[PDB]
Amino acid sequence: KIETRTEPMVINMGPHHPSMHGVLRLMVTLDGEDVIDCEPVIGYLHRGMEKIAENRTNIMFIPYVSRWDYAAGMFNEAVTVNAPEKLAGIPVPKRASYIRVIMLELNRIANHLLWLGPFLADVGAQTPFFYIFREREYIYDLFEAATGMRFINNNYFRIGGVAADLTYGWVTKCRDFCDYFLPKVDEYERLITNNPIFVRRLQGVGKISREEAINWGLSGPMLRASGVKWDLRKV
Amino acid sequence: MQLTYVLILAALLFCIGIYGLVTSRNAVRVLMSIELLLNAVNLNLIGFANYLDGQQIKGQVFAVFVITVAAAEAAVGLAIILAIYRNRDTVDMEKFNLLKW
Amino acid sequence: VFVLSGYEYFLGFLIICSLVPVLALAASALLRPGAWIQFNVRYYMFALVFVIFDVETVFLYPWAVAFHQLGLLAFIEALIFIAILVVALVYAWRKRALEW
Amino acid sequence: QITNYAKEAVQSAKYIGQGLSVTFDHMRRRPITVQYPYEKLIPS
Amino acid sequence: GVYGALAGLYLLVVPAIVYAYLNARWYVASSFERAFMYFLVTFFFPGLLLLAPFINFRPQPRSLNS
Amino acid sequence: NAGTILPETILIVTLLVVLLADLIQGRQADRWTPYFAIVGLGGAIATMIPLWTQPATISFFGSFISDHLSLFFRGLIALSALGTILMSIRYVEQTGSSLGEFMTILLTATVGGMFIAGAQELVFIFVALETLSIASYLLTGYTKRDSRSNEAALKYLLIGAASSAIFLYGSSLLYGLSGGHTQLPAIAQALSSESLGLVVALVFVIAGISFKISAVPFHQWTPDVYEGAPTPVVAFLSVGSKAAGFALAIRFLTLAFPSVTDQWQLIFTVLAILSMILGNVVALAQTSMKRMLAYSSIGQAGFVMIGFVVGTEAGYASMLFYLLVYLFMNLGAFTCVILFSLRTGTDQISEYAGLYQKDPLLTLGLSLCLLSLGGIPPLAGFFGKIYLFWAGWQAGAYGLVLLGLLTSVISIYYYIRVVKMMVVKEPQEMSEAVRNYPEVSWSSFGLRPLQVGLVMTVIATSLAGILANPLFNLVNTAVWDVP
Amino acid sequence: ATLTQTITFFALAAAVIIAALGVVLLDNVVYSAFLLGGVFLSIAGLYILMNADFVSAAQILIYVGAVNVLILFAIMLVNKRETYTPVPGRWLRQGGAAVVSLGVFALLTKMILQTPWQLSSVPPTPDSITTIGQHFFSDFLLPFELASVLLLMALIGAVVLARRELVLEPEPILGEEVVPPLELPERPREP
Amino acid sequence: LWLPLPMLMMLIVATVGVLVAVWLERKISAAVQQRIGPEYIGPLGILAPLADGLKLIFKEDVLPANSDRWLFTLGPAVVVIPVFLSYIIVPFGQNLLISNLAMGVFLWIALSSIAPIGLLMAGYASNNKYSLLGGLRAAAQSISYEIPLALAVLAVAMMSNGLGTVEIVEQQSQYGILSWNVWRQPIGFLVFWIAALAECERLPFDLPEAEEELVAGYQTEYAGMKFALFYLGAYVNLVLSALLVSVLYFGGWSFPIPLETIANLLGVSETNPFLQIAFAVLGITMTLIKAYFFVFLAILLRWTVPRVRIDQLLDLGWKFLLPVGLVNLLLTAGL
Repeated sequence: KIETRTEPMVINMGPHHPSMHGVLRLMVTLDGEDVIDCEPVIGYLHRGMEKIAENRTNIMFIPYVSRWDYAAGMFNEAVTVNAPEKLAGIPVPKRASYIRVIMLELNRIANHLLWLGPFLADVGAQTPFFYIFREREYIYDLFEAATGMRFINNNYFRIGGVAADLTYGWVTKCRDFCDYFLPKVDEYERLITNNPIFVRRLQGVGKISREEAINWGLSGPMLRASGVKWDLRKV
Repeated sequence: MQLTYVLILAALLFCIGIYGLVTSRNAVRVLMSIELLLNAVNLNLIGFANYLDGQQIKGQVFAVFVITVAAAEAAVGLAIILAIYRNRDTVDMEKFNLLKW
Repeated sequence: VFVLSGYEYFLGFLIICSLVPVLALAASALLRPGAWIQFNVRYYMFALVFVIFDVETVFLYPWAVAFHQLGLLAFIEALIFIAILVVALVYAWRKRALEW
Repeated sequence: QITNYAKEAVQSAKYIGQGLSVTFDHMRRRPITVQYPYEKLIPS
Repeated sequence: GVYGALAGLYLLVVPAIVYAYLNARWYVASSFERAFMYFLVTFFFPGLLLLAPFINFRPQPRSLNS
Repeated sequence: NAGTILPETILIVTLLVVLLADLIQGRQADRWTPYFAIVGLGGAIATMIPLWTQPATISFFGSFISDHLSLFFRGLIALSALGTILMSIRYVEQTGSSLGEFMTILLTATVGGMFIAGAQELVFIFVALETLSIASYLLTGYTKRDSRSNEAALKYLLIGAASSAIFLYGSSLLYGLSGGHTQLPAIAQALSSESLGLVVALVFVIAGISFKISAVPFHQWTPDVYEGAPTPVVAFLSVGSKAAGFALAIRFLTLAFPSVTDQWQLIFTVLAILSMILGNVVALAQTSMKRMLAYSSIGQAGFVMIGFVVGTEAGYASMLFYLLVYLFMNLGAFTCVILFSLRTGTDQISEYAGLYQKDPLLTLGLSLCLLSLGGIPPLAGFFGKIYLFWAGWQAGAYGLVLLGLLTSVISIYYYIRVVKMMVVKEPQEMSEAVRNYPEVSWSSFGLRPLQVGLVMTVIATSLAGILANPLFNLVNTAVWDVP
Repeated sequence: ATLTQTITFFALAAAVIIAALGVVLLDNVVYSAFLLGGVFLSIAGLYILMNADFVSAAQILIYVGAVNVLILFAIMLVNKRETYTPVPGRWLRQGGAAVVSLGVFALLTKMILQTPWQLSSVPPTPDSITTIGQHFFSDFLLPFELASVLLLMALIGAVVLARRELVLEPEPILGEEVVPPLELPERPREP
Repeated sequence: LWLPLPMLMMLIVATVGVLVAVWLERKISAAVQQRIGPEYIGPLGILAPLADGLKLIFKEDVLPANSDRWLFTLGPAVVVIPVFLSYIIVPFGQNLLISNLAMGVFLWIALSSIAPIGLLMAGYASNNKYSLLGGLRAAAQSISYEIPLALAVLAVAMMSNGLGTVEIVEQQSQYGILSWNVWRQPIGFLVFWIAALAECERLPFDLPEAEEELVAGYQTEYAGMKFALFYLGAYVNLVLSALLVSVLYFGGWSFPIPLETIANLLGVSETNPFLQIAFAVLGITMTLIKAYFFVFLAILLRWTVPRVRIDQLLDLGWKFLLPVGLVNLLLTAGL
C-alpha cells in the first residue's frame, strides 16, 4: 500500500514507454513539481552490433547497418561502405556520387518527418500526427521504387558507388513530391512559431549554452541550435 | 415513520458521534465524529420542521446554516491537523499531551 | 403526509440504476475465465476553495429562484454576499493558494 | 474587471473559430486509405 | 407506445431504405450530403441496429476482363 | 431599520480595507494598516453614543435588538480588540507572520461577539457564536510552527466544535418544544410547563454558553489554550470571548427560560462555587505567567457569577460593572507580559526576578494590574468586588459571598508572588536581565502603540474605582432592559 | 402506498446507523472516510422523506461533494504507514466513554417519548425553495450576511495555517533577543 | 421488474444513446484524419459499439496483487450511478416526462458532485503510485469545473422563475427560435459548455498518457467489466451534458411549424410516409436532433484545441470560468 511521505518521490518512467523512439527507462525523482535527479537506464536494445561486425564481410554487413538509425535507413549504409572505399582508394563514379546525395537528402527529409510526428504530439497538437505520416509514405514509395524496401533494409549503397540506377518515372516523381512538400514545411513552422501556447512550452525549456554544448560532445541540430554552425557536409 | 422515530434516530446518531469524539485515536477520525453530531442536530431540526410549523419552515432554513457552519468548521478543522502533521509527523491524539499541567 | 410530487419514480429509478452495475458485474461473473506520494499541500488547497464556493452556490439558489418576486432591496442585500466572497476569490489567487 | 473578461477572451475565442473551420474542412476531403483485403497495393 | 403500427415505421421499413442509401452514396457524396448522412444514422440507430447482421457491404467480385 | 447594526458595519468595512491593503501592498502596508483598525474600532464605539439615547429598537424583523445592555457588551468586545491591536502590532510582526492576515481574523471574531450581545433568534445566536468560535481556533494556532500552538489549536477545536454541537442540540429542542418560533421572546410565551424536555433544553445550551466563560467543569481548554496561543490572542480570549459569553448568558436565560428559573440559578451556583475554588487553588502551583493568568480568568469568571445567580437589579448590574473593570486589568496584565516577552524570551515567573531597576514602567505597570485583580484598595478591582458582595448580600446568598472572600485571599498569594519577584529581589538574585535587558528604547516598530496601550490602562486601573460614579450610572442604566 | 414510506424510512435509518458505526469503530480510516458519504447520502434520503427537497439537494452538494472530498484529500495527505498500534496506551478509558454515550442516549429517549409535541395536521412545503428564499431576505437576513463574513474568514485562516512556507523559511527578521521564524517568542523552558 | 413503461423506455434511450456516441467518435475522428473508420463489422461500423463492449464482459476482470477489494469493485459503481440517475431530469418530448421534480437542474449538479469520490476510491484502491498521482489529479479536475457550471444554471434559473426542467423549456416555447436562452445568455452558455466539456470529454483528461506525467492515468490497473464502466460510462455523461445544453439554453422539444420544402433535413415530397415518421418520432424525440449536434461538436472540438496541461487546466476553471460565471449572474440580474 502507498504512503504519503515528505521525501522526494522517485518515479520510474518504465521501459514499456508508449512512444515512437524506443525503450528508455528514466528513474526520475520529483520534489513536488521540479525534478532533481534523473538517470537513464539504456541498453535495452543492445543486440551486439560491434561483435557481429568482426565476423562479417562488408557485403554481408550492409543489411545489418540500417538498424542503428532505423528512422533514417541509408544514412548508416553510407558510413559502412565509406569505411573501405575511403581506405582502399576505390574511386566512386560521379553519377553514383550525385545519386547518393539524392538518397541521403531524401532520408534527412524522412528523418525529420519521424521526429516531428511524436514531437508535436508531445507538446500539444495531436491531429497533425496523422497528416505527417501521410507525407512520409511519399518518401517510402520513392525508396520502394529504386530500392527494394521502404525505409530500412535496402542494400543500395556499395563500395564502388551505388547498387543500381533509378527507375524511369522517378525524377519527375520527386518533382511532384519535392515541389508539393515544400509548401508544407512552411505549414509546420506556423504551428509552433504562432499560437502563443506552444512557445509557452518551449521558451527556455531545456536550455544549454554554446561552450557546454561543445564540451558535452554534441552534433547536429542539438549543436546548431546552440549557435555553433558546425555542419559536417561543409566541414 | 412519525416525529418520534426521527428523534430517536437523531438521539442515537448523536451518541455514536460522542463515542467517536472521545475514543478515537486518529486525529482525523475525531473530525468525522464531530460531523455526526452536526447531522444529528440537522435530523432533529428538519423533523421538527415537517410536523411542527409546516407552513412556514423555520427549521429547514435553520437546517441550511448548520451545513454551512460545519463545512466551514471542517475546512478550518483540517487546516489545523495539516499544520500539526508538518511539525509532528504523526496524527495521534495520545501524542498531543505535552501541555499537561 | 408526503406532499412532494414527482418522487414516486425516484425510488424505483434509484434501485434499477443500482441494478445496472451489480447485475452486469454478476453477468460478467458467469462468462469470464519506494512507494511514496509526496506530501504536497495542493490537493487540500484546491479542495478548501471548493467548500467555500460550493456553499456560496447553495446560498444563491433560493435567491436565483425567488428573485423576480422579491425586488431590488433583496438584490442590494444579495450583492453584499457576492461582493464579499469575491474578496475571498482575489485572496486565493494573490496568496498563491490555487497555483498548482 | 468587468471591462476585461469579455475582451481578454476573444483573443482565443476566435482562434478556435479559425481552427474549427480548418479541421471541419478536412472532412470534405477524400479519405486516403488503402483497405487491405479489398484494395491491395501493387508492389514496385 | 404503439403496438405494431407506428413502431414498424421507425424500426424496420425506413431503416431498410437508409441502408440502400448508405451503400450507394457514401464515398461519392458531396460535402453537404455527408453531414445529413450522419444524422439519419444517429436517429434511426435502434432501427439500424436490428438489421445489422443481415446486410453486408463487402464489394462485389470483379470480372477480370484483362 | 438597519441603523442599529451601524457599529458592526463600520467594522465590516474596516475588515475589508485592512485585508485589501494586504493583497495590494503586501507587508509594506503594516506600517499604516494597524492604525486604520483603531479608528474603525474607535469609530464603532463613537457611534453608539448616538445610539445610547435611542429608545432600544428591535431591528431586522425581530432578529436583532439594540437595547441598553446590547450597547454595553458591544462596547467591551470592540474595546478588547482595540486593546489587542495595540499589543499585536509588534508581536506577530516579530514572528514573521503577515500582519494584515492576523487582524482580518481578529476583526471577525470582534464582529462575531458584537452580534451575540444583541441577537434575539436561535439561528443568529448560533452563527454569531460560530464566527467568534471559528476565528478563535485560527488565532490560537496562528503561529503554525511552534509545537505548542499546534497542540493548543487542536485542544480548542475538539472541545469548541464539540460544545457547539451540544449547544445546537439545545437550540434544536427549544425550537421543538415551542411550536416553531425561533425567536427568543416568542419562545417564552409558548413553553411554561417546566417538563423534562425544557430541562434537557436548558442544560444543553449552558454547556455552550458556559464554555466561552470557562466555568470549571467546562474550563479544561483554558489553561492549555492560553499557554499555546500567541499572547495578544490570549488577551482577547480572556476579556472579549468572556464578555461575549457573559452577554449570551443574560440574553438567553432571561429571555428563553424565565419559567424555569430556580434551576439555572442553581446550575450556575455550582459553576460559581467550584470555579472560585479550582481557579484559585490551582493557580498557586503554576510557573508560567500565561498559565497563571489562565487559572485566574477561570476564577475571575467565578466572581462574576455571584452577581448572576442572585437575580436582582443590583445583581446583574454588579456583573456588568465587574466586566467593565476586568477589561482594565487583563489588558494591562497581558500588555506587560507581551512587553516582557518581546524584550527577552521565556516570559515566565522566576524570570521576572530582578526587575524594578531596568524597566520600571513595566514593573509599576504589571503591579497595579496584578494587585487590582486580587482586589486590594484603592484600585479598580477592590471597588468591583465590593459591589459584587453588596449585591450578593442584598438578596440571600450568604455563602456565595463568603466563598468569594476566602478565595479572594488565596488570589492574593499568586498575584503577590509576581510582585514579590519583581520589586523585592535584590540585584544579586536576577536570572535573566543580568545586564541582559535590551536597554529599553520605545522607538522601534509598534512599541509606541504598546506604551500607550499600557499607560492608558494603568491610569484606567488605578482611577476607575475613585472615579466609579460615572461608570456606576452607565451600568445601572443598562439593566432596566433585563426582565 | 404508505407502507412503502415506512419501509424506506427504516431502510434509510439503518443505512445511517450502520454507517455511523462504521465511521467510528472501523479499523482503517480510509474505509471509515468513504462510509462517511454513506451517512451523508442516507441522511439526504431522509430529507426527501421529510418533505425537504432543497435541503437534501444542498446536502449531497456540500456534505458528500465538498466536505467528504475535503476529508479524503486530507487523509491521502497523511498516511505515513506508521500506526505503531499502542492500543493499551495507559488505561481502559474507552469503556468510560461508552457509559456517557450510552448515558446520553438513554437520557434523550426518556425525553423524546414522554414530551407532548403539538404536531399539526396541515399539508407542509408549498414549494419550499420559494418560502425558504423569502426567509433569507426578510427574517434570516443578518445570519445570511454573517455567513458571508464567516466564510471569508474561514478562507483567510485555513490558507495561512496550511500553506507552505516557501517565501522565507530561514528569516531572522530582527532582534532584541532571539525569536525563531513563525513562532511565538516565549521560548520553551522548564523551571 | 421495471413495470413502469416510461422508466424502461428511458433506459433504452440512455443505452442506445451511448452506442451512438461511441460510433460517432470512431467515424468523426476518422473523418478528420482522412481514413475510413471501423469498417468490416456491421455494415459500416454500426456494431463497433456493441462488439467493443461485449468483449469487455468476456475477459478475466482480475485484481492487482496487493489492493483493496471492496473499493476496487465499488470504484466504478460510484462514477456511473449518479450520471445514470440524473437522466430522470431530461424531458425529451412534449408528451413525455418521466418525473416532474420541483427541482432537477439543482439535483443534477448535486448528483454530479459524487463523481470525484468515485475517482478517489478507484485511484486509491488500485494501489500503485501512478494511480494515486492520477486519482488525486482526476479528482482535482471535477472540483474546479463545478462552480462555473453551477453558476451557468443559476443565470438560466433566474430567467425561468424555477428549477423544474419542464418550466425552463416551457419559457422558450412561445417564440420558437426567438426565445431560446442562447440569444439572451450568450456568455453563460460558453461557461456551461466549456465546463461541461472539462468534466467528461477527452481533450482535458490525463487518460492518454502521451505526456507521461503519470503512467496511464487512474484507470491503469482496471480491466474487463470494471473498465467498461469507466469507458462506456464516460459517454453516458457526454450525452447527458449535451442533452442539458439542448434543454437549458437551446429549447428542448421547441421548433416552429414543419410545413416546408424538401430542404428540412428530410426526403423530397411533402406528404410521404417517410416524413410522417420523421415528424412523429420528432413529435416524440425532438431533443436528440439537437443533443447529437453537441456530441458532434464535442468530438470535433477534441481535434481542434491542443492538449492543455493540468497546470493550465486549473488556471482556466478557477481563474477564468468562475469570475466570468459571477459577472454573468449579475448581468443576468439588473445591476
